[PDB]
Amino acid sequence: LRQEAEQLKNQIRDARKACADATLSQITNNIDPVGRIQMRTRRTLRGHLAKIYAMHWGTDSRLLVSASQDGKLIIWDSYTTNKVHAIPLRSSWVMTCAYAPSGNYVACGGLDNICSIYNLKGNVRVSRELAGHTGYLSCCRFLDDNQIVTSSGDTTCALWDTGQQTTTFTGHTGDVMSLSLAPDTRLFVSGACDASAKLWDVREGMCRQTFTGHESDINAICFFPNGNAFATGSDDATCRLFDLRADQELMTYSHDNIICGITSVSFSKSGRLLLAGYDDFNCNVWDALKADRAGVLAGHDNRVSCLGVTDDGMAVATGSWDSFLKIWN
Amino acid sequence: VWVVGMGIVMSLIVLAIVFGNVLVITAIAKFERLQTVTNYFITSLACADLVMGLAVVPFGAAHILTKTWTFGNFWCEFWTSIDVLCVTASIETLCVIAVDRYFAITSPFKYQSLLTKNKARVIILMVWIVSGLTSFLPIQMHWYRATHQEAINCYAEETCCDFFTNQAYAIASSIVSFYVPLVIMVFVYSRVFQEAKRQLQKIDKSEGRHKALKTLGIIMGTFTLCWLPFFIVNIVHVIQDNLIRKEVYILLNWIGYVNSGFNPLIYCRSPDFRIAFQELL
Amino acid sequence: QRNEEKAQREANKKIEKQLQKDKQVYRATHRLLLLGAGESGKSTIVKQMRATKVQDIKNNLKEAIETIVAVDYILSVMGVRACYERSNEYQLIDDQDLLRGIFETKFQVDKVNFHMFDVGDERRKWIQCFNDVTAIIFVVASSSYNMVIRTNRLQEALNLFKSIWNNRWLRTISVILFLNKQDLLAEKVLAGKSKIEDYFPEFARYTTPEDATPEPEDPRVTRAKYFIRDEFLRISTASGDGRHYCYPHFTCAVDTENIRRVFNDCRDIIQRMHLRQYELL
Amino acid sequence: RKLVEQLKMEANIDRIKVSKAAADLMAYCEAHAKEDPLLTPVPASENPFR
Ligand SMILES: CN[C@@H]1CCc2c(ccc(O)c2O)[C@H]1O
Repeated sequence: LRQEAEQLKNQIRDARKACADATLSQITNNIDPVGRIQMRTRRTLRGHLAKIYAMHWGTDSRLLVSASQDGKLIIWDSYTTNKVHAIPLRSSWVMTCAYAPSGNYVACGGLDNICSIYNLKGNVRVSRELAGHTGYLSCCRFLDDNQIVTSSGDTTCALWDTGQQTTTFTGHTGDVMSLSLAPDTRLFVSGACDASAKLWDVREGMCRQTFTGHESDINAICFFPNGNAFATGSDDATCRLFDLRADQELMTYSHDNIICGITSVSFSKSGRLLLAGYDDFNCNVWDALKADRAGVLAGHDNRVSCLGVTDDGMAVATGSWDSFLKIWN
Repeated sequence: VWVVGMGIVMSLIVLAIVFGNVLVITAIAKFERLQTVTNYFITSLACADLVMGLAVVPFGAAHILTKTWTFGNFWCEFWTSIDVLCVTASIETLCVIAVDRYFAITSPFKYQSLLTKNKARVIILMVWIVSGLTSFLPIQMHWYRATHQEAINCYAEETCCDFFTNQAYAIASSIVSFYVPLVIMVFVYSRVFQEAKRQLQKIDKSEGRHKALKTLGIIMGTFTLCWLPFFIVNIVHVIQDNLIRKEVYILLNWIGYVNSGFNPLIYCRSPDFRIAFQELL
Repeated sequence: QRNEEKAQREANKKIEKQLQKDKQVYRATHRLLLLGAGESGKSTIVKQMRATKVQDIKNNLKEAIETIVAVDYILSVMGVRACYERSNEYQLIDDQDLLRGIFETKFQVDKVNFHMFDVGDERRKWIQCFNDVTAIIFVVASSSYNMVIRTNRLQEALNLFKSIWNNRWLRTISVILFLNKQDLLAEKVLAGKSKIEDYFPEFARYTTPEDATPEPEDPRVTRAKYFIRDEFLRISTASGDGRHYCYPHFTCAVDTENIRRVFNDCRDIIQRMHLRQYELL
Repeated sequence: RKLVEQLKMEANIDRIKVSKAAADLMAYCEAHAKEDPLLTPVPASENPFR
């Protein structure tokens, strides 16, 4: 019964070890460090009536959407600090937000199993609230203007078209808490309450690979801009980078001083800097290749809860547990 | 040599008051999270303390040490105006802080709705405006000028400038500045102490397994010991001119002045304020 | 250009006014979490706070029949007292007779807005989400000791309460504790079928506290309730002091005074939070 | 018991050596570095925020 599964897992571990010719840090020792980086607060967006949970940059670098526990999902203009829209969510709580690559529609999650879709483009009206799940929602994303990928409080992650769940992924021991998409729409990856982080194929609907190098709950998953890697943020202080081709943990980012959790993880336009928010009031910036911190961003008063980087890479926006959302350039 | 040490002591007192008020104002203003509804009153108190410690305390030290006022009569009248305005503003801000605590404790549910940022701004503006009406107008205009034969020459003479008030203005100014706020805060803190004792008794009753005395005691005692003796001797000297000498008046006035620098030590002991002060330095 | 800027400004303004009104109404209301465990009498408190329903009742009866099964005609459709006698081993569920996703309940007690939460998760990752609620209404059934899982149900509730209490994100959140099914607890205690000491060994050495005489009940029942209350209260008391208090309330299904109790206790919680602030407590 | 089948399916995949993946990642990071407004200092005129 389980003996075959144990043997298969042992064989997979042996194969992964056999592919480890050299460590990533071994190659990176020749490269020069990025050096110390000083990050200023270009703007401090404010106005939220309560704590915020997640935010997503727009397809353009200007517009962004912020989601708060107060139910007020307000669209923001980063350049001129203007609240273009204020959409009061039907559900009292939201846990994630998403912005269409077309920019026409805006997605909001929620503690309620129902996922709502707002058609921003006079007055905002909900387009079609999704069917639901058995549990809450964790992260949402837009493959296109017609398909939204949702992560649930149960195992199942789903692709939604019509209020119909075209596919229903499964295989997670716990609850999926975050996901990210590749530059192409073919592949995407997701975390879980358990240490397992998996990669799914949207067309096939089967988890091609599974990475389980962590030891605590995974709270954030970012995707490499190249599309061949993805970074995980665990409940414990360690954040690590996985390579899809190598299918293991290439590098591990951690420090003795940091003991707090990690809430959001995002890369830069070039992928050199891994901007990771922490459960502490600060936000760290790590040199991805060299695994060395290159600055500390501690603007917020409360714990950070979201990060993001514009498609042009002009600036990185961090949203905290406090009402203040600060754009860092 | 006695005057030389007194000058150093006065300079140290003025510097301490200025530094404390500046630190409190910077901590309140720089950090948005630290600023709140009730921190506007502390901001007003710190601003009043800073203005007093930069306007009257150094000028008062210059007057007492040299024993000759170099500035003109109008400038001395303006200086006394600023002094009295600052004192009333500080005491009324203490009273407003006390009544805010009373509203927050005795009526918890109605506290958040009744008081807002606009409400705090308007009440602080009203406090400053009533302080101005009590201080500036009766003293900028010559209502307060003494009708006594004494000090008529002193008011006429440019170099000499000592406070000789009418028998009527002194009592009214004291009542608006200290006595009424004293009664208000004493009653308010008695009510808050009763509520704290009730809560402690309830906690003891529910769970089988002097803190309120210390905080209330220090908060009320500092203010009372600093200001009450001065605001009683100023009335006594009006009632009985032979009872009070000038040196006693000056000493009590400056002991009351030191309360301006003492206030930040009693209204910034919260851990958030300490963290903000550590971060700022 | 200029026109675009003007438009943006006008929209921001329209939003800012609406958002100020929204912040006012949001600060007016309060948030409460209901942590009622599965089949722990949580629905009784909500009912106490306040065709298709007949079909739902019939479905509940069918589910109870299926649970009992887990005569021949009854079994094929899907000794009656035997299941009820052994109802402790297995989990079993159950106008006036009928009464006897996330759910939100809104009610007002003394013209003060209240808002009630109802979620329901072994991981309980959503617990850290509610770090801003006024208080947590955690209900529990004192009769759950007889029911056995696989740790007894009451022990499981104690473990859940301990996990909730010692949480980093809930360091400033109080808990209101309701012990449902007091009459059922008395009925089970009077009968010798289940002994409290048999399940909880510490009850043999336990004795009733001297100053605890709440109701006109045989001594044994009161000793049982006070044991359960002390077992709940010890985990809350030993963890720490300040911004953490448990408020056990012995309640019956019939009693309708709970709505007043939650209001009074939430007022006490806000008052004690303010008292702990300002360094008074 | 489909977990063992899924594990067997995932195991039957070709793996790229870690050295090659690291070299490719370093090459991409070095090639796209000049286009990162965060890695290099943000010019005052170029940056819309400042
Ligand atoms: C130099 N003495 C001045 C004049 C009288 C006076 C003071 C302070 C507060 C008042 O309400 C007063 O009426 C003193 O600072």
